[PDB]
Amino acid sequence: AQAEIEAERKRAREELRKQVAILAVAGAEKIIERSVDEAANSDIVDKLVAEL
Amino acid sequence: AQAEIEAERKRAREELRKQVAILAVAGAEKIIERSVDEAANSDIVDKLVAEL
Amino acid sequence: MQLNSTEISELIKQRIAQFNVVSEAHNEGTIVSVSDGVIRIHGLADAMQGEMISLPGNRYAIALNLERDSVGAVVMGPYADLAEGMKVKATGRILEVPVGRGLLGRVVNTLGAPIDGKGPLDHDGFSAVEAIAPGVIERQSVDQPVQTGYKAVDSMIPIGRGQRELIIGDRQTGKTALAIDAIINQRDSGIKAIYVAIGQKASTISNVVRKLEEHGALANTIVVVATASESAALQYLAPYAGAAMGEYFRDRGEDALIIYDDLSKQAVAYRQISLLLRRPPGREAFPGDVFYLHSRLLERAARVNAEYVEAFTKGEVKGKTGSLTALPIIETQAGDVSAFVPTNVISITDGQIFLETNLFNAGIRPAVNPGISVSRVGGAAQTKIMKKLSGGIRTALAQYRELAAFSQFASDLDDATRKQLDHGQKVTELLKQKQYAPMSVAQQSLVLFAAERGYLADVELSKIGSFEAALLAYVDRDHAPLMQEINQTGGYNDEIEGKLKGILDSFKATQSW
Amino acid sequence: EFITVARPYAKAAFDFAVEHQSVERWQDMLAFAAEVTKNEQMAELLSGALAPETLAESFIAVAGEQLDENGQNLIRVMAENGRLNALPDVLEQFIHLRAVSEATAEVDVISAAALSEQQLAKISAAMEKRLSRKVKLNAKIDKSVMAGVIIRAGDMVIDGSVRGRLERLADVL
Amino acid sequence: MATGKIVQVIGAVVDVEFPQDAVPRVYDALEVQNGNERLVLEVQQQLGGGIVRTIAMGSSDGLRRGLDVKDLEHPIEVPVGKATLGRIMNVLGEPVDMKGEIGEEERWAIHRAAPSYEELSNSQELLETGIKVIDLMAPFAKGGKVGLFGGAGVGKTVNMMELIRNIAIEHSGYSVFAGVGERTREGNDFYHEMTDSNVIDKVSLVYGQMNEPPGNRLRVALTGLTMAEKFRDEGRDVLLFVDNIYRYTLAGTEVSALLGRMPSAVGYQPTLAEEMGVLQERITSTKTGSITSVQAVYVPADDLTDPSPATTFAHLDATVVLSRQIASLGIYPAVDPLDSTSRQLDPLVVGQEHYDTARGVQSILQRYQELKDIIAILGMDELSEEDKLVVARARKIQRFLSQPFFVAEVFTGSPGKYVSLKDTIRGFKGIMEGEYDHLPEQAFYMVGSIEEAVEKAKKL
Amino acid sequence: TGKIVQVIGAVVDVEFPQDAVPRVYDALEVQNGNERLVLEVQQQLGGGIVRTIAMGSSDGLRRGLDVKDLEHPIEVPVGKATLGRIMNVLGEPVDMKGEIGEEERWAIHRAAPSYEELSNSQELLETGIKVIDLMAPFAKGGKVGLFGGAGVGKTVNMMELIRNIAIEHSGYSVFAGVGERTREGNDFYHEMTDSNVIDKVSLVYGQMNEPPGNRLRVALTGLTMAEKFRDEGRDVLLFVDNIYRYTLAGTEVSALLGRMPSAVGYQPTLAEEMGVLQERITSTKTGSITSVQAVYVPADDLTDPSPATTFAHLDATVVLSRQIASLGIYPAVDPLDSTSRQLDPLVVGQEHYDTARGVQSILQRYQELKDIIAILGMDELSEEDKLVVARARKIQRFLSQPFFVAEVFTGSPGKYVSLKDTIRGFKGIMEGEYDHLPEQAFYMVGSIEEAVEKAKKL
Amino acid sequence: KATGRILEVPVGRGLLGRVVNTLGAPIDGKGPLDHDGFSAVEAIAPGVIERQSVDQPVQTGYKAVDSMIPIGRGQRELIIGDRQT
Amino acid sequence: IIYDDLSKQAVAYRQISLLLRRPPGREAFPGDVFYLHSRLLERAARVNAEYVEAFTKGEVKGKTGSLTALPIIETQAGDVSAFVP
Ligand SMILES: Nc1ncnc2c1ncn2[C@@H]1O[C@H](COP(=O)(O)OP(=O)(O)OP(=O)(O)O)[C@@H](O)[C@H]1O
Ligand SMILES: Nc1ncnc2c1ncn2[C@@H]1O[C@H](COP(=O)(O)OP(=O)(O)OP(=O)(O)O)[C@@H](O)[C@H]1O
Ligand SMILES: Nc1ncnc2c1ncn2[C@@H]1O[C@H](COP(=O)(O)OP(=O)(O)O)[C@@H](O)[C@H]1O
Ligand SMILES: [Mg+2]
Ligand SMILES: [Mg+2]
Ligand SMILES: [Mg+2]
Repeated sequence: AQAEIEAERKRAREELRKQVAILAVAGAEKIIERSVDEAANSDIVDKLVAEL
Repeated sequence: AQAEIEAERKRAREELRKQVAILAVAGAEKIIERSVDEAANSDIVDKLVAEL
Repeated sequence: MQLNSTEISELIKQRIAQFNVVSEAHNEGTIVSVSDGVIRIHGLADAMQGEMISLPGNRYAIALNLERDSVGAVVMGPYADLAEGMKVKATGRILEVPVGRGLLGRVVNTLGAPIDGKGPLDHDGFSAVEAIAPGVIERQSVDQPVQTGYKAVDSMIPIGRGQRELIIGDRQTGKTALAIDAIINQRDSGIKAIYVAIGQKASTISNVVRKLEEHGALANTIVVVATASESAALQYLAPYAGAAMGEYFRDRGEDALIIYDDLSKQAVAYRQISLLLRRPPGREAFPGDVFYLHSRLLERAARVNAEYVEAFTKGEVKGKTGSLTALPIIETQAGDVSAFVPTNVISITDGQIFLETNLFNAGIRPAVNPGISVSRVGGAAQTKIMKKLSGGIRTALAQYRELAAFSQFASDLDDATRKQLDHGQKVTELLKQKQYAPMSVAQQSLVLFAAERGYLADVELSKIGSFEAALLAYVDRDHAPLMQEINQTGGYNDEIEGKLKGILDSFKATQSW
Repeated sequence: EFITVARPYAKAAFDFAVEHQSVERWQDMLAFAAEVTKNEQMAELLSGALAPETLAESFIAVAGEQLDENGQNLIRVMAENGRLNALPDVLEQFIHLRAVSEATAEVDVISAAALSEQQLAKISAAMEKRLSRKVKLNAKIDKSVMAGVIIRAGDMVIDGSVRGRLERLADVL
Repeated sequence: MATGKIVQVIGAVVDVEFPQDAVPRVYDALEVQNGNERLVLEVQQQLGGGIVRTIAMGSSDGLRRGLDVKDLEHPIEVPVGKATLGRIMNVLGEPVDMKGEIGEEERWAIHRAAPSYEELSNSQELLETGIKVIDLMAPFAKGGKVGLFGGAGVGKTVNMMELIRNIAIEHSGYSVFAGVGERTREGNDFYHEMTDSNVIDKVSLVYGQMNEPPGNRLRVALTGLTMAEKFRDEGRDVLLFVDNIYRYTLAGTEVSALLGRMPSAVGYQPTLAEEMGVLQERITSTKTGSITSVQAVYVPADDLTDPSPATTFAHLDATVVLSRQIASLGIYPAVDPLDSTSRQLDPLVVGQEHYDTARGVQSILQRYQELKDIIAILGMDELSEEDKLVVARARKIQRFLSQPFFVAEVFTGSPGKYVSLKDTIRGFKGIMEGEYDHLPEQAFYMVGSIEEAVEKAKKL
Repeated sequence: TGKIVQVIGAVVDVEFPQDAVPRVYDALEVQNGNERLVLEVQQQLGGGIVRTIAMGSSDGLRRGLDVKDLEHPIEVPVGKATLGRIMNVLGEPVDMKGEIGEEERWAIHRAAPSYEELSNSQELLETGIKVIDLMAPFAKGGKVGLFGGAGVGKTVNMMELIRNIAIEHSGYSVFAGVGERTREGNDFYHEMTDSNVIDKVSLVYGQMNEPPGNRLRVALTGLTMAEKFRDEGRDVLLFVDNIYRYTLAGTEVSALLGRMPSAVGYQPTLAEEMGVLQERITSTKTGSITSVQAVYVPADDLTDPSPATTFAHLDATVVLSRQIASLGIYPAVDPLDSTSRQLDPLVVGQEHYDTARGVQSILQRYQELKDIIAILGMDELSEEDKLVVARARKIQRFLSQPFFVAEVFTGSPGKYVSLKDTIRGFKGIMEGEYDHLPEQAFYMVGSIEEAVEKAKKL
Repeated sequence: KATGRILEVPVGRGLLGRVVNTLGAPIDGKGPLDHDGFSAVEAIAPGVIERQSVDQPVQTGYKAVDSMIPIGRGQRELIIGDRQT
Repeated sequence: IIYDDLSKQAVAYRQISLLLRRPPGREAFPGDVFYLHSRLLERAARVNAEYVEAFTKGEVKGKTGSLTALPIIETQAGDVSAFVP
């Protein structure tokens, strides 16, 4: 079972790497109280690929 | 043995949540850094003073 | 295997939908000194005594000294990272712990954080750590048994559901073993168990948990841990968290057994806290209110009538009485019961079980001293048969010890005195029992019947143990229905005595030790 | 710290100044008395174990801007108990009691950038109703907060900074 | 209006600053809102300017510096009179039995002066208890004070319960029970016992349990004393039972250190003897009415040398000492005949017969205590035959002093026995003489009257 | 940046600008004459004042000296570079050889391993000492504590344990001398070098001559080296020459730190100070640490708070008695107070358990009879009591054993005794097979066959 | 007045045969001291590596001591007992 | 060197210590009492030739210095178990 979950974690990384994309909600939709234009349209994927 | 395996799986899932949260808020910080607006800041100020 | 890796993302993201933009307001203070886990705070005009104070990071402090122009607080964790001038926010919350049925089988620190590594806690909300005990009018008399599984304790010194029974003795005399065996025995009695570890080293707790897991007891038990390394605040608060966790069951009408291990270490931690706060030391350098600490801690263990349970549950549970049973442990240094903490704890509790080094070295294990040990609930806690058998037994053994003191050099013994001496020696031999081997009520009753009705007399002293083992095996194989009847009912009648007498005669005739 | 011992002297001095309607002069005298205490040679003199009266008469010598009938009495009273070092704290508590008596409160405002006059006006108006006292705002905008504003009055704090929101959000972890 | 403000909260001690012209008097009550719950404070000291140090009659948790404190210009006053009968009240005189309002007509301050020298009485009317050792060695007197000394677990509570069942039921008069520092379970059991036996209507109960803060335990006894004094001043004869006097001094010791007093002796407060005298001197029988009191006194580690048990010895009239050394043998009531004593035990009261019997028993037991030391090492054959006879008869008397109480059947499983004074005298006379030399030692153990020891000897 | 403002014995107060106050446990540096003195921060007082303990002689310090703030705690070399060398508390080399070829340095103040990481083990570790492995056997990776007064022989027993245990253990070892004799350290180092085993042992020495700060902090350095060896995944052996001195140094410095005295004048934080040190010496799933600690007992009072607190942290406790040592019986182990967690029928098996409990009961009965014997003499005893006394005396004699390290004292050659031989001999003695032999036959004999051989010549 | 010296005491072979106060002042009537400079009263003993093992004999006259309780050069040997023994 | 009545020294530290209000430990001696004797006695040692050469600056070679000490302690009623002994 440990050897199964060890590979499954390596499978899990891509879902974690994908879902870091959705950060515009966490900061933007809280701090401006309105929906916001995607000023970080390039910086979002920059953060995604650099952080994970 | 089966209970130990299930417990390790739950711990791994919580570990992944801990992993994602820190980098998510750290990326939201940069979203603020590169999407902030002086009109949005003034809106925040006027909103909080209107309900102090 | 872990397709949930997609869904944990949604769980994370919905937190943002849960978050709130409201700007709150709070009272603020600044740290002016940091030393040995105690911090002095300037400001905090609105701080309350016993309030949870929030520190940088996710750390908390407890306000204890509300002096003029300064607040003294103790840090509940590693204090070394704090620094002068840090900003401190006063919340409105008192200390609360997670509580609920889901705590069973989990190992949690005094704050309720799970340290077993079995993932996050399932719980039924939070309850205050500090709480008042039920008043006079809300309690009900203790008349129900909690079986220890030890012949000596269950016979001479009964413990009832709702009693406070002190286990007191010197180091390495088996105090922990007795309590964990009492926990083990509850695996099938329905009584929930709480084991609170104050100041013990973590490897001992690992061994205890492993022993509880080797049997079926762990799934019925909650373990609260405050290792020797943790700060004094956590150690001194540890018993109260366990008390609240047990009180969860007590108010819903369920029975809980809570073991406080080494309350002396809690008193030591509280003495450290008081001395660091520059409070005046009393006798033996202990603070004056140390009695109030243990007294208000132990008074929570009580049996409440059905009306209180109905009021607490708002009618969800009706007709059931809840009970919390506490077994504090105190270590004496050289048998000296005159020390401050032992005197206080002896004054508070409903009785004590004395374990002493001399009997343990003599081979009498458990080393229960029948003379100085006493239960203040007595026969009301026993089943009828056990009460009938042991009532004479305990004082007979005490007076036997006295007579053996008297007779030690007399060549001529009157036949009555010879009967008393032989009977006392055989009864003393009878009560010895191996660790991790609890005996059911029926077996204890059978052995005590064999002792009381004179059947043991002719058997030589050494064979008494083999006599007992052979009798237990023979009765278990040949006479199971009577054992089941005794275990279930616990009743005693003329036909019960007749069947027991017939069993004894048949065993003594047919069998061999 | 001399905070606890300074209180009775500050209270007495303030009540006396109120009964004689001379608060401002007293505040100036207290400031002057607090400055001479910080003198390097006077600090050594105060640290030494001189007799109270000789130390007092030596202290009065270095002050010619004191109202002798009342200021000398104050100094001699503090000297007789060795409290002369408490003067910088007596001054602060005197100022605090004066501000309480005049029903006036100082407020500090911290934000990522300078505020407009209208925002300042609304802040002052809200705070005056919150405290039921007159307010005097000061702006100490900060390099680290990137948005929002912090309002501190007394020790009560209202936080609307985005930094505070970021940390409060991570706490839900 | 409220005119004071809390300035310090340390433990159970709260300091309040008032205006300099309205400082509360000593022992005055104070009131403050601890959130939802109203809290009462008792002023102990006036210090500095306008500051008073107070003991909180409740939990200090939740108090803040700055809370407004109202000044109640009277000490703690409690309801008194017949309205109190059958009710359970706390230190403050508030009902805690859920039965509703007390409905009193008069209230009395708990702090009051002791009766003056001229008002005292010496009416030492003998009182029978039905216990062999108590009636023989330490006879009670009406209007006297009785103390039950002993360590933890020696039988003070069961002895007091037996005494209550004997006298207070037959007394035909009002009685007050002060549960100072008692266990809540035992107080509940006692209340239910009084209810089931249907005598609760004649008795009023005041309870301060262990879990309560030190102020409640410190002041709870004075409430019972005030109720008993109210009943006495009417001219009635009342019985006063105190659960444990020692816990009152323990509460005083707890509060003393924070009150700025320096320690003394074994860490007791310096005012130990003054407080003890102040409480004890109000429990007296004056010319208008009599108060008979039975007090249990905890002896720490059974050391009678300790100042708290040592001081109270002088205030009592009959002193019954329970010793764990006897209790270790299981022979209850475990009363020590060689330490117990009573003022009434002189020929002018008890008559020559009782005095002679008591002195004989004391001398025989004293001789046996010496002979046992020789026996322990050298063996019994080294004694003179007369010393052997003395050892035998003394060992018989020692067991004959035991008696089953029918308030302890739960423990023993045997029926209780009641004995008259005359039968006790005759039995001890018979054992002192040759009438019963032939009976075994076990023939007397927990028997009762001498008239049935022969029956157990036949049964043995 | 800092200025010294007070010097009280070993405690030095330093004032810093309020924006730069050093954290707790930060190391400071000050020039003291012609040498550099390190100070460790203990408490943060108000107004930028910080209270520190000097890691050296504090004499010659003036007020107003400039103090330099290092931004990190005391860090010591770790790893294989420390093998075979003697190191100071500060991690400096003390032998005359060159600098330590360190690759990594670790802070000495570290957190204990979490509850999850702990590992249980029951592998009995055999010793050559009859009484120790009979009455109080201990397992690999456990804690052993030697309790004794002054002069009863803690150090000799520890050296014999070192000699025996090192035979079957091929891993690294750490020896930490805390507040003991420098002469013993020099002798140990020289005898290690002569045997060419030095290259497997790291030695940290802060002896009694050192000021209190060195004795207080020295043990943590040894613990840090042992933890470095453990986390690498090895099996390490840790020996603490005297754990008592650590608490004694804490007591010495406690009063100057402004903390009210407790109990017998010990520091109030005694229990926490002992626990934080003891909790780090634990075997872990990544690696195991076997620990032997000598515990001084002040004035032979086993009820003193310092010995009393130590009892709970240990797995096996061996108590040495002065009264037995005065008989000339060595090792002077008290068998009625020595106890081990491992004395359990499941692990040791039934025969060992029964023999140990029989010996314990016989000796208890002898102790009970001795009070009568003192007054009336042995003649008054019953014939079974006399046999009990005769067997108990033989058992007491047989517990003695000649040590290889004690040859310089006794002259007679040392003995190594197997567990099988000791259990067989004690069972034979209790069964009465050897009741015809005199008491002296058993004195200082390795095995029972040697006992019968000595009997032939009496 | 603060002298610049840490506490020091006269030392040297010239002290031999003199009766001296703890400060170094002579109390006999035999005049001033000839000495080889001063030495610090408080000092740290030589470390581990500077010691050498004791193997030379200091012989006290008494047979019991030199036979049963040998004393070596560089050893520390406690003499302990009751009054007037 | 033969120190006489090292006990009479320990009584003297207690006086200088109790006069300085320092908290006493067991009996009435301060906890530093062990450090007092330990630092005095530990100076008695035998030093190898290399230390002598380093100290003498090469003037003396190949000779090992030594300092033997015989401290005297006085016990009440022959009680060897007292604190200071
Ligand atoms: N009934 C028994 N029969 C035999 N051995 C027993 C019995 N009870 C306990 N022991 C043994 O006694 C020893 C001490 O037991 P335990 O750890 O419970 O003691 P303790 O009083 O809690 O000790 P401590 O002071 O270390 O906490 C253990 O070796 C245990 O196995
Ligand atoms: N097996 C043995 N045979 C003979 N003598 C022994 C033996 N073991 C110990 N001793 C004696 O023990 C004495 C002191 O031993 P050791 O130096 O180990 O004591 P210690 O307990 O460490 O004392 P300290 O507290 O002074 O450090 C030695 O002088 C030696 O004679
Ligand atoms: N007269 C008696 N008969 C039988 N048992 C007694 C008697 N007196 C005391 N005991 C035993 O002593 C225990 C404690 O008695 P109690 O009076 O409650 O203690 P305390 O004196 O501390 O209040 C009881 O449980 C009971 O078993
Ligand atoms: Mg234990
Ligand atoms: Mg009682
Ligand atoms: Mg040693």
